[PDB]
Amino acid sequence: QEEDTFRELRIFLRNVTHRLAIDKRFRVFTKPVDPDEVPDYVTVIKQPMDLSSVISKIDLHKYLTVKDYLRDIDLICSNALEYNPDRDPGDRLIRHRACALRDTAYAIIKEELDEDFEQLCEEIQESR
Ligand SMILES: Cn1c(=O)ccc2ccccc21
Repeated sequence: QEEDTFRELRIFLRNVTHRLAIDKRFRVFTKPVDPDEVPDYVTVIKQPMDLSSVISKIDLHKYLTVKDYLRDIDLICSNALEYNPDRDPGDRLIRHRACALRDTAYAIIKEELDEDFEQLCEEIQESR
């Protein structure tokens, strides 16, 4: 029954993630940064994160709340802002997309997540 709650949370998180993942603006965030393509990445960004990995984490029951989930979404975003801070187009584009990923994710959750559902998730997690 609490099990039911987390399963529902997972169903909700997979759907939101799929909707972000098929958005063409967010293509760059769908897969881990390839270390051959970007050799120093794994040096600078201590905690890589991507939408692929977010899917795996959902399935590994790593998110017990929407808060936990959005921490990883924000981490996708802050990684991009930190790794790509320059004034050039390539960096400004990724940053702009990073911010849109973040805001879209929040906006979907704000319209579609019941807050009492979140609150329940939080209270079950707090009791374990
Ligand atoms: C997320 N990201 C970056 O933040 C920087 C370079 C890059 C290259 C290929 C794929 C993803 C990339």
